[PDB]
Amino acid sequence: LFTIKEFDGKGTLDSFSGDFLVPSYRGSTFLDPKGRGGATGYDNAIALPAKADADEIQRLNNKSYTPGKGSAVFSVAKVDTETGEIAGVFESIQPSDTEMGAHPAKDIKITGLWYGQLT
Amino acid sequence: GLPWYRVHTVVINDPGRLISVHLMHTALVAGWAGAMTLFEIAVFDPSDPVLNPMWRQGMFVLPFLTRLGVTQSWGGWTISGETSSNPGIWSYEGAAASHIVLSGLLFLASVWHWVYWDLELFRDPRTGKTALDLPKIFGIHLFLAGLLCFGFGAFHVTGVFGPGIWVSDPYGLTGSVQPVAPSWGAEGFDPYNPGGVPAHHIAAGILGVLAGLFHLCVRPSIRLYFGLSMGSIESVLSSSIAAVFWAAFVVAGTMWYGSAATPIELFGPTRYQWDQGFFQQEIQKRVAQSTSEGLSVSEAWAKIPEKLAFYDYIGNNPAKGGLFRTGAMNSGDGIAVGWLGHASFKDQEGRELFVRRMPTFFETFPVVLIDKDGVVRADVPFRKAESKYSIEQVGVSVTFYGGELNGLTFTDPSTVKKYARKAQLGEIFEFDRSTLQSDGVFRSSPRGWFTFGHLSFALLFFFGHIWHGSRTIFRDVFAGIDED
Amino acid sequence: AYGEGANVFGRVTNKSGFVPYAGDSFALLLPSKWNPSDQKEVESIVLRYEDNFDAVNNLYVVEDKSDKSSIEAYGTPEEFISQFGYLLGKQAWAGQTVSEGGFDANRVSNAALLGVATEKDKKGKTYYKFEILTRTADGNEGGRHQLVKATVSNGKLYLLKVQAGDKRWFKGTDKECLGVLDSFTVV
Amino acid sequence: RVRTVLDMDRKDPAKEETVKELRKDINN
Ligand code: CLA
Ligand code: CLA
Ligand code: CLA
Ligand code: CLA
Ligand code: CLA
Ligand code: CLA
Ligand SMILES: CC1=C(/C=C/C(C)=C/C=C/C(C)=C/C=C/C=C(C)/C=C/C=C(C)/C=C/C2=C(C)CCCC2(C)C)C(C)(C)CCC1
Repeated sequence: LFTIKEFDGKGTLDSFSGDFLVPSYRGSTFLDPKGRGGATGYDNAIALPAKADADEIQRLNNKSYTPGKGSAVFSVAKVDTETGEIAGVFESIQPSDTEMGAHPAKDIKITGLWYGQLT
Repeated sequence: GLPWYRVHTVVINDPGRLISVHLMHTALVAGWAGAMTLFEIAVFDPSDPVLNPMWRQGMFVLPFLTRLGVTQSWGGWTISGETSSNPGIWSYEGAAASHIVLSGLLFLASVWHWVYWDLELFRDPRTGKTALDLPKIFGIHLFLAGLLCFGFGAFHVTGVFGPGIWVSDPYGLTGSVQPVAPSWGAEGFDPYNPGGVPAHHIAAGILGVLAGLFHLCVRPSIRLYFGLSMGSIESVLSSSIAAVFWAAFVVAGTMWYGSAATPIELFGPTRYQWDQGFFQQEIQKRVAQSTSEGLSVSEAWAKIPEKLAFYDYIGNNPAKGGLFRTGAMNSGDGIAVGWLGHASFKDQEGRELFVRRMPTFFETFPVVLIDKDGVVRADVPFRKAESKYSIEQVGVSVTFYGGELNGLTFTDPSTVKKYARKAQLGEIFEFDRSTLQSDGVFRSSPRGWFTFGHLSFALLFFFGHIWHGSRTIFRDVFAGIDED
Repeated sequence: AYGEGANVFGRVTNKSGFVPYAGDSFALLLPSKWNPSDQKEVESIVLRYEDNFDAVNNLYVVEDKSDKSSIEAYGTPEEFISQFGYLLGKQAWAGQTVSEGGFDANRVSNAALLGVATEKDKKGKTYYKFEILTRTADGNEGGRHQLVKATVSNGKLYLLKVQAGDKRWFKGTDKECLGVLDSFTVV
Repeated sequence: RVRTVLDMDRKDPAKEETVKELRKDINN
């Protein structure tokens, strides 16, 4: 989820950095290919009526939708004062999809350009 | 230029080579019996007759060997769980070796009867052409069959000379090879009454002898001789195929429904014992009787035999299986190690809750805990949002009486959910799955495989009756037709 | 009767779609297509009927003793409906989630009070009437409409609750639910 | 002494298809 949700940044006008929330890629009600999932789900591999043990703790009922955090840095490149608009470059680092806690997250680095209008 | 599907017709008109090929099929069957017995003995675990009997390990010929009297082995172990002091020559290995040596002897006899095909015995004394007097042959071989049937019924199974057959209690807890007294009353036709098996094999056998003495003395009438195509071997083939597929249907039905001849200590429980709660009712009746004696719940459940509880498990249901879920029942579900006990679920109010058991039809079944009055009081909901009968919401705790977990109470919702899911399958057992790398899907017991195989054979042989009999009746036109 | 005869060229009995029902101390009209139901999610339920097609559409009447002399003793109608927060089910899920739209943090279900009021009766009886919309993270049937009618008489609180899926509510179940709510009369 | 009514009321929730329930059902 490329996101900048609730990015509370600080710093100078040349470059200000901060952290932002990274919600779970999959919602709780999302069902895995076998029907498992938080909220609405199975919490069990019903396709194996003799295998629901601790060997599959991570896949069963460990649908951890805990939000993560990401770091971002923004640099202002140009400002139009009369229009009151600003634009510049940004660089962000945020974890990948954890697949509801199945496998560890991978770090994603995203560079790009941003625009905005003031007041 | 015979097509590949007509080659074995070369011996249609050759009695000697017909004898040879039938000898070869007999030798192959005997060799298969011996080899299958050897393989089963090699891969069989005799240590634990409870929770790991023959029908759990996929044994197929061991049930029949045990049924007819062979119980011990030269390895020092008995199928009943005792010690083999003197298994004798009629152990499992003895039976395997005997059927194998018989297979070899039949192979040699097949070779001989094949080389010397042109025997004068097969020549018609008057015309000089090769011919077989099929009515007389049927009379002779039927007289032999009836003699053997009467001998098996009267001496074997009754124990007058033989060892008897496998007789068990109604709940399959204490069964063994015992002599059987014949049942000459109406109860001799009770399918589950063992006493019918001797009496029948006596009386029927006697009739066979008399029937032989008729179909060996009295020649068939001309109208019946030409009507039934007597004198053509293919007519005999058609009738025999019909009779054999009839018998296959009968044996498949009698094993799927269970009878005195297919005990559950050798083939496993039937699906109709799970459907009708045959063991569950008995277990609860014993528990209630013990409670009425003043015992606590823990003692009452500790008094329950583990084998009886093991029967009350849906994993042993023969109808919980797959066509390509191959191998032993231990290959799908782990090897049973012990009985956890009986799980009693109770809400925070104190109202006793019972888990709805999985019907035989359902591969997967939702977990529901039901009041004594058939009112749903709890469940493991599929939609945890705004749930109504959740485990946490109702506060369900599970107490185990007897077994490994005796007097242990679990209140955390995760454990209670796990144990309710396990209890929907019947009695809860511990399984060791690392040994055989069990995948976790139920297999089918040997009675299920037997019924499937012999039912498919029964259908195919009905088609055989149709085909070979049509060829019999239409022999003149099956070389072609002269227009109208 | 066996010799009663058929209804050839006859007339229907009733086509209103509602059938009367007499309770312990209450009268009601139930939809004809709705079947009686056995399950009692709350031990104090004394009546329950459910739709034949969609079991989400149902209603139940709860009769339980109350210490309050009258329904007004509970206080304001909003306070009263806040008292009975468990009738909207329970969120068994207990995981930290923020990836659900329109819901507060760590919540998968939400109830919105569309409106409350007070009704009258032929004998001047006062009834608390409530309309709620419950939405879930999976959005099952686009939410559920709950109609509640509560009264206190002879030391007992009678509470009728009608539940209908929004999908069913849009295509004509609103008429049945409103009829059930209107017909609820207690002594 | 076994309470047959309680026995039937125990088998019915776990398994309504039990032969305990169906036997002499019209009598109930
Ligand atoms: C004991 C029963 C029996 C016997 C003695 C016979 C005998 C005969 N059949 Mg018949 N048949 C039977 C049952 C039997 N059949 C059944 C049950 C069916 C229904 C499936 C048929 C359908 C049938 C047809 C359609 C035809 C015959 C034909 C014939 C004749 C030539 C067979 C041949 O050479 O094919 C050669 C066989 C092979 C080349 C090998 C085929 C390999 C098969 C497909 C799989 C191998 C099976 C396996 C190795 C053994 C397991 C079988 C066992 C478990 C039952 C022959 C006299 C033919 C005929 O009418 O003659 C003119 C012919 O057209 N049969
Ligand atoms: C009707 C006779 C019969 C019956 C009822 C059984 C029954 C049984 N056997 Mg057995 N067996 C038999 C004959 C029979 N066998 C014969 C003739 C042999 C000699 C080859 C064997 C050799 C044998 C061995 C070595 C073993 C068993 C085992 C078993 C048990 C495991 C269950 C099973 O069979 O897996 C499932 C069966 C199947 C999946 C077969 C399905 C039939 C399909 C529909 C045939 C279709 C073939 C298709 C047209 C061809 C394409 C396939 C191709 C891609 C390969 C079971 C109780 C095992 C066991 O329990 O160990 C003790 C074991 O290891 N059997
Ligand atoms: C007092 C003497 C006596 C006694 C006590 C018995 C006792 C018994 N006999 Mg026996 N019998 C006797 C004398 C006696 N008989 C005599 C003198 C004869 C003449 C030789 C017979 C001939 C005989 C036969 C042929 C059979 C028995 C069978 C039986 C058993 C029946 C119980 C059972 O479960 O099988 C149940 C049996 C049936 C349900 C047979 C009905 C099958 C239907 C009619 C046809 C189904 C197949 C058909 C092809 C339809 C296709 C299937 C369909 C779904 C498409 C029983 C123990 C049966 C048996 O061997 O048990 C396994 C058996 O079939 N007896
Ligand atoms: C030489 C004697 C002999 C003896 C003593 C045995 C003994 C035994 N055999 Mg073996 N067998 C033999 C020969 C013998 N066999 C031969 C020659 C073959 C090659 C065809 C085989 C092939 C064979 C196989 C494949 C198997 C055995 C098996 C067994 C064991 C169990 C038998 C059983 O209960 O099946 C039951 C017997 C019957 C159900 C008989 C059925 C009778 C039918 C229904 C008659 C119906 C038609 C009839 C003619 C009607 C007449 C009318 C009436 C009025 C008379 C047992 C120890 C089994 C085993 O456990 O493996 C070791 C096994 O699977 N045998
Ligand atoms: C490739 C050539 C070939 C082969 C392999 C066979 C094989 C067989 N034929 Mg056959 N036949 C052939 C060619 C062949 N036939 C030709 C060209 C004709 C002329 C058209 C015939 C005409 C013919 C007739 C008329 C009959 C047979 C029968 C049989 C079966 C009995 C075996 C036997 O007699 O030994 C010894 C017999 C025994 C040891 C008794 C037991 C026999 C079974 C098969 C052994 C297995 C036991 C089984 C697992 C359980 C037993 C229960 C059951 C008997 C009810 C057997 C499977 C008989 C049959 O059974 O019909 C289906 C029969 O009546 N055949
Ligand atoms: C659709 C099934 C079917 C068909 C089309 C055939 C067709 C044929 N059979 Mg076969 N047969 C069958 C089933 C069938 N059979 C069954 C299930 C058996 C028992 C194993 C037999 C046993 C058999 C033998 C022994 C012979 C034939 C023969 C023949 C051929 C000669 C004609 C004949 O007599 O037919 C069969 C006649 C009938 C099917 C009449 C049946 C009508 C009965 C009387 C109805 C009974 C009603 C009863 C009261 C209902 C109450 C029961 C209820 C409570 C369940 C022919 C091509 C002969 C042959 O091969 O020619 C050389 C022969 O020898 N058949
Ligand atoms: C020679 C001789 C000898 C012997 C030897 C031996 C060692 C033998 C054995 C042999 C054998 C060892 C045999 C066996 C055989 C086997 C069989 C015959 C079987 C087959 C199989 C089948 C036929 C099957 C098929 C199928 C499958 C595969 C799949 C599914 C389906 C079915 C099941 C159908 C002696 C010494 C005595 C001396 C004298 C001479």
